[PDB]
Amino acid sequence: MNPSQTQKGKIQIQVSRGSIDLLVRTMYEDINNIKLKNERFQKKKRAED
Amino acid sequence: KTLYDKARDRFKESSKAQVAMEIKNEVMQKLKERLLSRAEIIQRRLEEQRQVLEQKEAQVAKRQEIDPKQEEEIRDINFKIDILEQRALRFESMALQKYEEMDNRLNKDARLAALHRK
Amino acid sequence: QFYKIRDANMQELEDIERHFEQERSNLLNEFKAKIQATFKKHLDLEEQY
Amino acid sequence: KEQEISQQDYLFALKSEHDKQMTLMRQDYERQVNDIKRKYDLKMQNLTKEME
Amino acid sequence: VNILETEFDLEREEMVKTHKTQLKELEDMIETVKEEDKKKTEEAQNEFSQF
Repeated sequence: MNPSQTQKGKIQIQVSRGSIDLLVRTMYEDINNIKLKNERFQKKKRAED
Repeated sequence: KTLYDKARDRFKESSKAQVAMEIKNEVMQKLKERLLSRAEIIQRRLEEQRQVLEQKEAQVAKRQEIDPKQEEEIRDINFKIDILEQRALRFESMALQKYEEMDNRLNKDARLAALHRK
Repeated sequence: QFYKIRDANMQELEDIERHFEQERSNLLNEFKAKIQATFKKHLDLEEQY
Repeated sequence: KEQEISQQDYLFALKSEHDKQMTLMRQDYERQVNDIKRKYDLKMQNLTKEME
Repeated sequence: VNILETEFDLEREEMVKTHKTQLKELEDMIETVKEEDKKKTEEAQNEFSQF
């Protein structure tokens, strides 16, 4: 048997995991940093007032 | 039955005191012949070694000056003859012991159980 | 991003299926070539008998 | 794929029955050659014998 | 992806079973031809030695 022919499952699942991780990176590259600035302003004005 | 049915049948097949004394003579004669014949083979090796050594020593005698390489060959022949002698003594010991060993391994097996009643 | 990832999933699915028929065709080629060796050699067997 | 498998099996059955056909007919022609050879053997031997 | 791997798993199972079965069944004839050859050779040998 051809080793590559008989193992479609694992290789495709690896491809799927890679796609999932690559998408996670792309979507995560542009979110959630606003909350950091908002909270840092909040706490700065806390220590200020 | 056709050849094909014959193959199928083959597949299905694959799926699922007086004479004792001469038998013992057969087996023990085979064993003693083996052991003692290898004994004479060892004797032949010993005599051939002794003849080669005597030839080499006569050759040394013919040469007025002692040839050191022939000295090395003579000492090698001496070693081989001595080792053959030691192996032959050990062969005699192990041959007697194997004669008795096979005696025990044969007399106390089922195919010669009645010998016990004798 | 949502719909771009959906489209990437479409293309990855199509590539997965394409590789599927590719492996099927290679396996069928292997089997047919193996079976095709069951030939004239044995005829030459009788030829030399 | 079932039709593909069935066609493959039918093609190999045709090829196998062709194998059997060739084997049997070649064996029968060689048996005929042997029969001719032995009939000629017997005639030659007979005639040479009474001549002897 | 799971379903698309699954049906091809079943197809691979089916083709594996098919090829294994034909390979197992088909090989039964070369033995017959070789046996015929050897038996005819021995038959031709025996009476020639007799002669």
